[PDB]
Amino acid sequence: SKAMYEAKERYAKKKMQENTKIDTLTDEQHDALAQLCAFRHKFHSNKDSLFLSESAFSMQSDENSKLREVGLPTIEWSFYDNSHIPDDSFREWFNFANYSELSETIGLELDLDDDETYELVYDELYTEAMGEYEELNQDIEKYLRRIDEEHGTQYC
Amino acid sequence: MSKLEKFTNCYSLSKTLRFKAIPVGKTQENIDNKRLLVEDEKRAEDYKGVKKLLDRYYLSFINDVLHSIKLKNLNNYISLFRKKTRTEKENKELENLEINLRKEIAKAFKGNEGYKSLFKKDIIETILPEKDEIALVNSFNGFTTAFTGFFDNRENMFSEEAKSTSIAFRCINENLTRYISNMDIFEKVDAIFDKHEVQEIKEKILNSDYDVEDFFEGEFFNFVLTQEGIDVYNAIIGGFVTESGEKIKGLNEYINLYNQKTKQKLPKFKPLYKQVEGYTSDEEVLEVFRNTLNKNSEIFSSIKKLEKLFKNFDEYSSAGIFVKNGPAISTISKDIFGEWNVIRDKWNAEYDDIHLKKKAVVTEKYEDDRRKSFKKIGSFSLEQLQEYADADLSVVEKLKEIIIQKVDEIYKVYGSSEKLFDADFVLEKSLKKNDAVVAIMKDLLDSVKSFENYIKAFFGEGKETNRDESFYGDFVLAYDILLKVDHIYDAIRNYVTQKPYSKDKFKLYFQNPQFMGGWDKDKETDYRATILRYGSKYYLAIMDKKYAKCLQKIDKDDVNGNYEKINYKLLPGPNKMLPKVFFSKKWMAYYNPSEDIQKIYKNGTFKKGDMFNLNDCHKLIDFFKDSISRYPKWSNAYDFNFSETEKYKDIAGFYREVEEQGYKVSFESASKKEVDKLVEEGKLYMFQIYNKDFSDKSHGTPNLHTMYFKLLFDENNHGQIRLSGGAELFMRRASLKKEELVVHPANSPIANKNPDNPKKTTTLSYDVYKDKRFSEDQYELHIPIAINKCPKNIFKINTEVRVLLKHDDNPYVIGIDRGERNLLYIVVVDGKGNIVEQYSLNEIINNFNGIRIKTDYHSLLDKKEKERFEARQNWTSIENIKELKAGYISQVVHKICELVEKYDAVIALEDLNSGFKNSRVKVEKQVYQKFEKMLIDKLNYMVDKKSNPCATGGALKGYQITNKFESFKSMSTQNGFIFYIPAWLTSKIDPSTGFVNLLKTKYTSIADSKKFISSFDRIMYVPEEDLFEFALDYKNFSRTDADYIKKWKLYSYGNRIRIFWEEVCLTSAYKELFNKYGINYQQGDIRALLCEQSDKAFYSSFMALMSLMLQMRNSITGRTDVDFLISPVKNSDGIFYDSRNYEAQENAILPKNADANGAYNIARKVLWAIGQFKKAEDEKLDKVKIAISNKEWLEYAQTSVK
RNA sequence: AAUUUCUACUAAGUGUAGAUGGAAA
Ligand SMILES: [Mg+2]
Ligand SMILES: [Mg+2]
Repeated sequence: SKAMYEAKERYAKKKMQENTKIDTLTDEQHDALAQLCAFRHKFHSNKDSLFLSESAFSMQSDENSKLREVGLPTIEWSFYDNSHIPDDSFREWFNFANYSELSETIGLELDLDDDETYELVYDELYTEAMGEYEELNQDIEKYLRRIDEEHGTQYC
Repeated sequence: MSKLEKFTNCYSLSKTLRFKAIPVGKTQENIDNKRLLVEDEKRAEDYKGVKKLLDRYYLSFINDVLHSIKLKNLNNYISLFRKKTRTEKENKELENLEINLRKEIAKAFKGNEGYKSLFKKDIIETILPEKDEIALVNSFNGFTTAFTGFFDNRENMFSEEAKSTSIAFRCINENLTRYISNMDIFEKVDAIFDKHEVQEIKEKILNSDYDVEDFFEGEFFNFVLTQEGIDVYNAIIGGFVTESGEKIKGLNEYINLYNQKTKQKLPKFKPLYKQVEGYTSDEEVLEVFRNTLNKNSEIFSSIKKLEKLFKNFDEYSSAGIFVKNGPAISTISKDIFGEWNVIRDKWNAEYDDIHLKKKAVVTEKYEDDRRKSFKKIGSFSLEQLQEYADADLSVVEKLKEIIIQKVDEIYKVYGSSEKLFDADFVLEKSLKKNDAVVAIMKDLLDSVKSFENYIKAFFGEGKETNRDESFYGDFVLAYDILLKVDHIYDAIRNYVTQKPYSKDKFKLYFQNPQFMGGWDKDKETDYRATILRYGSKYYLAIMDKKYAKCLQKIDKDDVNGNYEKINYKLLPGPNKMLPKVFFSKKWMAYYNPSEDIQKIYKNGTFKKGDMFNLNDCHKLIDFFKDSISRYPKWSNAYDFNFSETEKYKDIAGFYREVEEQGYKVSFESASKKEVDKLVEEGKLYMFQIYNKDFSDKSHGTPNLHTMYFKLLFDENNHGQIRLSGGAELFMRRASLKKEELVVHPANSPIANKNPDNPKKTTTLSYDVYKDKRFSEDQYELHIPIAINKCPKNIFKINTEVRVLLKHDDNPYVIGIDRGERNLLYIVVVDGKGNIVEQYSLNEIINNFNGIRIKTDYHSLLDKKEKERFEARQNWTSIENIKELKAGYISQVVHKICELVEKYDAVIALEDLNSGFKNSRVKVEKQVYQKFEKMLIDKLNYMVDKKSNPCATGGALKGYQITNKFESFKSMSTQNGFIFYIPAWLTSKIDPSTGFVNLLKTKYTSIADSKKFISSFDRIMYVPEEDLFEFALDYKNFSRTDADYIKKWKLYSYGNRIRIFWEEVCLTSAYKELFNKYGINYQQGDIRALLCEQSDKAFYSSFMALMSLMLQMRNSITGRTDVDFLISPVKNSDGIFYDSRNYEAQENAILPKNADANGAYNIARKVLWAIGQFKKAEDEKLDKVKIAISNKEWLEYAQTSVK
């Protein structure tokens, strides 16, 4: 967890150094692609702290804005509206289907003061958040694979 | 208003601190009684084991359902591919069929007995139980979410995106394209079919199925899809043992028998892909190293296959053995021809005979295009190297004997190391203190590694023409095995270079998966963590989940024992929290959103996209305003004071307004005796945030991080600094024990090691143990902050520095250059060219209380490199030196930062990818790139600690004058206040006028030397100054399209240094050579006499004196005394520059010596870039080129002085 | 040779001067 840490980063670093000549298309689109790739490598690094309310973090329309300016094809995302990824509105919702599950066991009703049902909704919203963000992440990997096997570069 | 009053509060950041945490009172024994360490020690260790169990079940799932799939479109893919090309979008139907086939196995998995409960919560619960592993998988009964970093990737194993690790891409586009390749190559084994060998044994002991032609006919691909089928297939290729000593033959051996008639020329059947290192102890690492490099190891057999391959190499054609272009081709030139630069010369001539005109002189742009066209090519053929070669040079012998020399060299180091792979081997000393054993291992590993690096270039990146596939097929089949040595090199190296101590830690969870995410009051009974101040000994509070409300019912105590207590109200993410709450079924049933308001949010016209309407979104703005006023938590706990409704041209502006304001930490008090009685009850846990500055002895300046953290609770916290969340906590273990630390005793005169201390020896009253911090354990704490969360002066920094520098009228410039005599060398230049301050950075001043004690780093470097010399250059010495350089390029940054503040400048910096290092410089390329990183890191947020925090340049209002680092190429040609500049013609240049030599005067022949000596204008001799004045134009010489003056009246005086250590003079050497050859050389234009002689040694000892007239740099290379730069051309005042003439002043007007000159020229190149910054419009400032060429640079450096 | 950590220290005596953005493969 130090040797492989340096190895996997210097391999990829050599590829980012090496692929600045392969494109040989209209422009310096390598800058936008490496900027996107490192953005991917932050996102997929700690997706989990996006679930926290106030973690050190801060989408799709901004990426498409910075991508149209250089002239690539866009990304064809899965959603643009983004406002339903649940993070710490644990005081600010109710409609979920698994109340049928939670009433199949004892649990309690829809009042989260019970210390047992709290984690039993926290688990589901955590998994729904991660399942939303990887559906996001697969769209970026699909964009990089399409732009990889169209122009013969290397990004993953 | 100078050039740093703009650059503050420009963009966000996120540092994170790291303080220690000591528990107070009975908290530690309370933790040990309630047993809150064993749980998370298990919750760290058992995770890889439960990963092993879930990988067991997953592979059982694959091998389960793969026995239930028979692919139907397989024949329609196989025959339509092996149908003999000719597509016209039939390969597109092939790819459609391929993705549909992956979809078919994807659909098999989707319906494969549920599969919806394969990555949800119940997988740790229900299926995986049905030994003693029931508690192992049951250890996470209330804690599931840590598997979500696994349930995503093992889901992506079952995709169809043609990803690498996935099942579908493997089993359709690698296994099938190997299978049908073997199906076609089955046509070239039918001529050797002996049933006594291929059928009488294999079919009887492997399957008892249909015979060997069924595996090549394509309708048991559905049988070979499982890993059992891949096992049977690789059994028919390689040969099973069936636990008996037969060693039953295989198809590889049956095709290997065919070259008994010394002609194989038939490719074998490639084995099929199946479907799914040390670092602890000395005996283990020695055994695994024995396992991987003994005399029957797989890597060693790969070397044996490779040496026999290059023994019988001549049978392959020389038309396909492609040698890789790039770095290694220089050493291949050195071993195929004789010099580092001959392949490039032949390719040069081959290119210029086509693209060069019928002249011969070049331009520098044509040279750069020539170098680009040489780097355009991918690889070279061995046949083209025979084409380059003249007579008596057969590469098929030369490379063969080179590689057999290397293999015999590996055999000789085996003859050195043969005492190591023996069964009765002993370890007399651990590898930290032993030398002979570890250096033996080093020589072995580096020798095999060098062998790999030599073999490496025989790939040619494939995707070429008809390359020798019969050669590459076993070449890669040995090279995959030779590449495994890096798994041993990056095991042994990072085993030996690790510290004796160890920094392993596990996240502390305290019985809860939801732990310290935030610090919000009215969520603190959920997050269960708070922070208390008292005087200055800060505190961290942990409340147990059985008693999770032990801070709510506390009175404002009045018996004067108090802990102040945070409140920390933070509205998190207000652009997407406000619509999350104000349309969520309970606010919609408390505060009715207008009928048009609900519709205006549901259609969503507040966003951009031209549906954006001001007086339509202003009602939404008023609705947000009034509803936040009506909300009970956010009407009180903040002080929201917005603008008016017409004062928001964007809801992004309103979001920025509420994000700006919505953060406030105050302090409502509490008791002391009831809090400490409570932690005595054990319902609280209390840790003190601590480092080596919260002690009550710290009589100096703190650590930059403790200055921030003390500034997190100031009333000056107006500069938008914000303590964020995402905090963690950690726990270490005692790597060392207490006894075996080498401990300096008390009351003894203890030594020193810095030699420039006047107190040459000191003594203390107590002990100072070596590495006390790892004797016990310690609680590391992290507490991540977010500097400048709301930015105000937002602009493109790369343009704002330029539009600043143009309007500026005397812009200072720093330069920084590496060197050989010094590590770095700083030179500060005004807007004209006057050197303001030039000094070395080998000595480090530590300007504490009043006492400027310096310390050298250059002496430290050489004193450690002598240990490197005397200790056979092993890994510990290497990494010790690399860390010493890392500490040095840490401590440079304070000098560079303070210099930038003191002179209001822009740093120049040596660009690297245009560079030709010199090897000897002490700071090499890797350490210099780390210096780049640890300079742009720090100039992201420049702050000096001694300043006042409120004032600009302080810990609240720091300078941001860079961007963040992106990627190792994207650091080029501008970064804020750091400029990158190519380092061409910066060390060997006369600083007074700008004469540089460009004359290739390495002697070749009298045939060249006669024309070269006639090309000069007037070789004469002045008797009234005793100088051998030469004269020339430059235009009559090759490689000379860059200078501007081209009227260079050379001279001679000032002795120079030859190598041969060879100290000479110059004009006496010229006179003694010309009196050796008997000349009346006092009647100028003596070229007519010089073009008469015919012995070689005269011209050979003249070229070696022309070169010494031209050699400007002089290194005695054994002492630092005479490193003198002298220039054999004089300026208008008739005096030519000498370095020692300019060393002995206080502040010179020219560079002192060679490294300082190397800095001063870089500063001059940035000054030229500023001069072109002054000569454009503001609409091209983002496009004004900075890559100053050699021609432009020599022109500027000559016409600056006049 | 004391260190949240790293480098050089012993720097007025349990530390000094610069640095350090953490978890994750
Ligand atoms: Mg200090
Ligand atoms: Mg140390």
